[PDB]
Amino acid sequence: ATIYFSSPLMPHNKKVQAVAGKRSTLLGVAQENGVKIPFECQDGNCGSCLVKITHLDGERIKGMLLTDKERNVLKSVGKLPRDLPPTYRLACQTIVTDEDLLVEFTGEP
Amino acid sequence: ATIYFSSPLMPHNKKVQAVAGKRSTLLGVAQENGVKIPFECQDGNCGSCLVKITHLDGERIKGMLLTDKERNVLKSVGKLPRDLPPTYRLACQTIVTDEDLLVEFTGEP
Ligand code: FES
Ligand code: FES
Ligand SMILES: [Mg+2]
Ligand SMILES: [Mg+2]
Repeated sequence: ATIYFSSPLMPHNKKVQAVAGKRSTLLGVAQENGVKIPFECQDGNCGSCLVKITHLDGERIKGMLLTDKERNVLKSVGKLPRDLPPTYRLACQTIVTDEDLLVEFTGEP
Repeated sequence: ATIYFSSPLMPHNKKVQAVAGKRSTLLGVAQENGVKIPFECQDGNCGSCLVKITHLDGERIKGMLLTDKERNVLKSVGKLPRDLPPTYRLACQTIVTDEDLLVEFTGEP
């Protein structure tokens, strides 16, 4: 999958080729490619990795992808929701698939 | 350049690899890859090819890209305007460069 990372904190977007099937996350791939957001956490509760995801190409994975915790974090920042509109996720919880994506970090802590 | 075409009239987006430097347009590349919008014109006045363009990667070409005619067509549909926000263009007037793009047709005649 090809992922384009964007952030108010990045002067340029970063285009990354990611191998699906190795249990990678959007945040892990970003850091692995030198896209190191300033704040993160180990329990998926901080919300700092919030991203707006735009579908570019490939199959979307039809399935319940949000744990109760991620849903509660998204609700607490006002972002709880075959056409594919932009969707909000915690990047540290978002599993990389074969889908090509535009991934926009919000930049707030 | 990689271009992702999207339209309310397309069930799936279409990812295209385009060679820059051969005086290609977004509409020409789309048709060349089987993305044939239903309506078009030869004088760039019909407005049917209106697209919303999102920057994905690569250098943006800094230069006056809009003729008076395209500006007037864009104004007539309410779409006249190193950070790169989404911009509206006539796809038949938009020259392909090395920039990777998401290109969304509006779908209206
Ligand atoms: S890095 Fe803390 S919620 Fe994702
Ligand atoms: S195809 Fe008519 S203005 Fe572009
Ligand atoms: Mg940026
Ligand atoms: Mg579509």
